[PDB]
Amino acid sequence: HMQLTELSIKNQNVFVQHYIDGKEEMSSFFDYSIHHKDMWRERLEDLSSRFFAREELAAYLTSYHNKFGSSAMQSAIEKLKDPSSAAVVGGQQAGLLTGPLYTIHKIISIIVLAKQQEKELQVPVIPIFWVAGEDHDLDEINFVHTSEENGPVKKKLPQSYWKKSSAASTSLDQEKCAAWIDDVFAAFEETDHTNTLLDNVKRCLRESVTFTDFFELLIADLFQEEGLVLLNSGDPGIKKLETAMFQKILRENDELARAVSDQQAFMRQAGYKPIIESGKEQANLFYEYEDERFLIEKDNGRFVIKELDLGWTRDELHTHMEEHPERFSNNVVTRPLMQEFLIPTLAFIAGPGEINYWGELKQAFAVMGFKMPPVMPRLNITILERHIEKKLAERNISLQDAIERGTENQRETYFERQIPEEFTAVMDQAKSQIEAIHKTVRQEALKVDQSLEPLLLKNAAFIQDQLQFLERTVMKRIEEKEGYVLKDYERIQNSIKPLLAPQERIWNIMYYLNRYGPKFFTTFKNLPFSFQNQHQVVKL
Amino acid sequence: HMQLTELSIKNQNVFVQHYIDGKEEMSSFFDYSIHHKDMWRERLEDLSSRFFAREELAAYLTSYHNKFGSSAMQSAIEKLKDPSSAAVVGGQQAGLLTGPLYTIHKIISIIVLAKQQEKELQVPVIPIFWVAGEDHDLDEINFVHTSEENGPVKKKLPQSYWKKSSAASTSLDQEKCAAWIDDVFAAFEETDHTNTLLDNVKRCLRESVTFTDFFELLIADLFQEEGLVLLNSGDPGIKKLETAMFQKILRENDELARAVSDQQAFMRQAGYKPIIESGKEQANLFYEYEDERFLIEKDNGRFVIKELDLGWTRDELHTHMEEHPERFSNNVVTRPLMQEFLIPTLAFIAGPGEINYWGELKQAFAVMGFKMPPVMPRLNITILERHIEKKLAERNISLQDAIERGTENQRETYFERQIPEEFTAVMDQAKSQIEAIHKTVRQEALKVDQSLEPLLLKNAAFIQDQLQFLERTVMKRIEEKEGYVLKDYERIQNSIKPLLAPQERIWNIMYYLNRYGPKFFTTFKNLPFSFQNQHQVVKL
Ligand SMILES: Nc1ncnc2c1ncn2[C@@H]1O[C@H](COP(=O)(O)OP(=O)(O)O)[C@@H](O)[C@H]1O
Ligand SMILES: Nc1ncnc2c1ncn2[C@@H]1O[C@H](COP(=O)(O)OP(=O)(O)O)[C@@H](O)[C@H]1O
Repeated sequence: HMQLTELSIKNQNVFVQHYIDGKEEMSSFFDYSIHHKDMWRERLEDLSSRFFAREELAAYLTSYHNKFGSSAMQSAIEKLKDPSSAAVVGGQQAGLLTGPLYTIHKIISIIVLAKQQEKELQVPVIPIFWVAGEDHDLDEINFVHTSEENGPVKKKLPQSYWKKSSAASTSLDQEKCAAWIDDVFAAFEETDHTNTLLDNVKRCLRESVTFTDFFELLIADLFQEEGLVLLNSGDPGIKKLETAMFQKILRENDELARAVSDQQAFMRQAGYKPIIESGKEQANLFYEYEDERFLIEKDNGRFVIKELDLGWTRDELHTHMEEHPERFSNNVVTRPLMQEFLIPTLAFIAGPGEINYWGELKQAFAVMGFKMPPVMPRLNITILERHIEKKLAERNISLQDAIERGTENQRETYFERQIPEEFTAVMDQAKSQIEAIHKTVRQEALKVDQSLEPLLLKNAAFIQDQLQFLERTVMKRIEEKEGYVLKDYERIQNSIKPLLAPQERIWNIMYYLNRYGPKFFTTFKNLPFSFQNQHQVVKL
Repeated sequence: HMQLTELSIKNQNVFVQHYIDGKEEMSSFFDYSIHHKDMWRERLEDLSSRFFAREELAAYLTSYHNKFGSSAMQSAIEKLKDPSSAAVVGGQQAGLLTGPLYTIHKIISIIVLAKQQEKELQVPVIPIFWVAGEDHDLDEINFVHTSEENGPVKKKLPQSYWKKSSAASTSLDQEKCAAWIDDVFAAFEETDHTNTLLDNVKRCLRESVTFTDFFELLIADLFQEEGLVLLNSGDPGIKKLETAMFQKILRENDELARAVSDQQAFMRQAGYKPIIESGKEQANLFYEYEDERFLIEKDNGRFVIKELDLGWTRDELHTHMEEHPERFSNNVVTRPLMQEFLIPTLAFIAGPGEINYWGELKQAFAVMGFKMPPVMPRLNITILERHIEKKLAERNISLQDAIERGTENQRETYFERQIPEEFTAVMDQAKSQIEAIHKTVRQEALKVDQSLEPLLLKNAAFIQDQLQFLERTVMKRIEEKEGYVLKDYERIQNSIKPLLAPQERIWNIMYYLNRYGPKFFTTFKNLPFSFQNQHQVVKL
């Protein structure tokens, strides 16, 4: 049976660790403390004073979700009409094949938190996944890692984009994407699960047009049972509902840019590293023209797009937003403000990057007139396959050590212990003694002609090169002799900390579905995860 | 002034040395002793019982020599009609430009001996040079040595021969031979003598048709004053006079071949090395057909030419000799017998090869019914140029040592004395100590994997190669540093014992005429040489 364990592992980002630890200084960066049990009721009471267009949102969502044919999704959306309901929201880009595992872990986080709070608070709490379909960074979503001879390599979908178009409006080349899927799967070991899985994934592709369509369909197959609601930020249909918040962003635009710059300075001053790159020429909105996305920038009280020589006064842009809301979209700064406008948010589920940059946005929320919602760290998970757990034990490596720093230093220690002790010492001594002997010869030779010196020093270096080559040869032979053990260090790392990054950032769910099957995933989803800020280890 | 000195130098051929020393056993190999003063009168008395066709020979020679326009040659030939006269004879091949210096030394020997005996005996004694014009070995005569960067090199006349024709009947390509002469002279330093000499040599060429014509003309220019008589064995004109001796060779042919084979065995048995290659199938005559020369061989009492499918009975060949004597010619074995038939010979002047092979012919002479004439060693000469004598002194080499063995061993000793003593010892020690150190490393490496051994032994040998290359480099630098001295050892050898052979075998008179002029040659000819069997050194 599958087992859940925990480990206490520090985040390498000191801001995120301080947040997780509940430092007093975090009230300068966040509006709700996740460290007191009664915060959730307080959050609900704060939400009861806000106005949402719940019927309109629910009708849009209902209409959007008719493509999935899921009574569970529809029953979730129906709960949004109850004025006491709220949602747990988190989001990701629309990675091909669902992208990195942290996308799955995030969705699990949303669903688990929403269920736990529905039970504790006794109001409906809906799990919403925010598909970042407005985003035009297709290089972030157009590949998965595959495992090759030297380790993980990006396998990119072979399709180029002329237009800088959003994920939600970029079409997939059906034939190229099907071939790519075959190429990803061809790297796996074939199992009893392979054909059915590959058929299901290809079915989802042929029912898609865009990157977001395909992502949604896979996610619905995986989670519709749990009643997960999908909100695609790049769907033209949602834009009408966003009009007044685009207009609010416009009206408070100068105050917003000030709020970002001041918070970022404060963060830098407190000892931390802001990551949002958005100066005071930025309106923090994008405009779509001819299927492409352009930055809106500021020029002495006006709004401009420099690449298209377009501009607007504030009043002209306000009217333009009313008439054509579908042309507008948010950036990193404004997306969270739009989320909070649209959705009655009990909690936002955040990864470590998002925790850092949400701390940059505290004053931004205030400029828009509402609190930052509570920010709950998503679950951080490592899947420990049984053959990897066996190898950790065989190589005398502690699980926590592997998760924190991989296996490279351990491997290097093992290899060195295979070099006989007396080799190193005699090799060191030989280099030095041979050079001393050679020097005595050069001393005699030089009495013939001082102009020999360069040639004599070349000769000495050539001999030392031979000795180095000898040493390199003996090391290569040890590498060969010990190759089966040494490869096990590499296998452990490849699984747990590929490229010295966390498993959940590098790998993807398809490997695991292919190897372990649907019953694995069902069990995995339903494990008793908890939000105590501990690293979760799922032992297969 | 030019000075004559002597040195006592042993011949490397023990037979020739024993002859020169007057060993008792030499009466098995020769008919007259050159070691008793009264032999010359005895020889004259033996000749007074022989019949020669002196008027016929003198008329032929007179007619032949009209091309030279020399009253001195003609006055010499006139002496042959005196029934008391005799000749000193010696011979050589018709080398281009007069061939090796020993050709000049031989002619000097003939002229000096003839003059000395004319004075002592008070009968006319004529100097005759036997031009070996019948010989078809053009590769022996179609070049001279020239001095190039690595020492003496043969410079061959660029002309090929289809026909295996005699020197006396082979035409020179006028244009190719003039070019070749220019190329030989171009290697000399130009002097005040050059143009006149080159003009004289080219004049002789344009007055020649054949190899023998050119040789004779040069020799006449050099010696006609002394009344040297030229007998060209390959002139058709002389053949009629030879008829009866061709016929005698025929009649006694079986006895001749037996005489050669028995003497050769005896010589081998006495401890010496016969050099004539002529078995019992050999008639020891050649036949000329269509300008080419063919061996006459024997086949069960008949005479055959195998290559032309021609044969004769003895009686048929006898008649053929009478009708066509011009078609016949002698080989190494029969030439001396023909010489003795034709010319009343007081003495034969011989080089060291000829002394050896004349010893093979003692019984051959007897089969023909006459004694072998006295064999006088020709003068062996070294010309010592003043700059070479200076260099011998500077390099601490004794003249005799240089003449006996060149300068190579001395040069090698000088060079070694320039290698510091402590270099050799430290280089030797280093090779050994480095290999001992490297071995200790290989001993440690091999504990990893025994299959490394070849690679480890390769590594060790590569290092030892570096040390050898170091040593070779230091030696090359010493060679450069000492290059002016070392080159002087080489210069001395190049002059005195080029290619470790005697000067007189390798070099040629033109270099000396070009450098030193006609006055040099006049003086050289007239030096007081003596026949005491000592090496003659002519100091310029
Ligand atoms: N695509 C993948 N996603 C996640 N983990 C992987 C993937 N491929 C391999 N692994 C893990 O990494 C380990 C080492 O993989 P690898 O070196 O490719 O091959 P193997 O272990 O089969 O020789 C695997 O045993 C597995 O646990
Ligand atoms: N063609 C030659 N015949 C005879 N002796 C020669 C000839 N050429 C050179 N020599 C002799 O050999 C010596 C060495 O000659 P070589 O090395 O050619 O040139 P050099 O001495 O002029 O540098 C000369 O100095 C001379 O005494």
